[PDB]
Amino acid sequence: YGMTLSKYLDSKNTMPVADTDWFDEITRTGVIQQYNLSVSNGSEKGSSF
Amino acid sequence: YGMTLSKYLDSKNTMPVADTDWFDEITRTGVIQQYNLSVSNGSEKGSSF
Repeated sequence: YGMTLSKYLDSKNTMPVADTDWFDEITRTGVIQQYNLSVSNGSEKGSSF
Repeated sequence: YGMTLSKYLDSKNTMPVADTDWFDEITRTGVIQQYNLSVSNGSEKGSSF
């Protein structure tokens, strides 16, 4: 019918009761960056990159 | 006038008497080697080495 929860998980009240969503807590919006420069040259006698 | 040397430096004869030339003993004829190849190219548009 009904359900009550204590406010602290220990007698000495060092640890409050939560409704923590742990996966939300350990995840985040990631950020990716990427840059690349490339340059090349072609002679009859050689080539370089 | 004259001078005699024992044959071992210790009573128990574990260490013979020598006339060691120590600098000759720790030195040697050294050997040096050296090789180098290099290559280069020149275009109106670039250059490489």
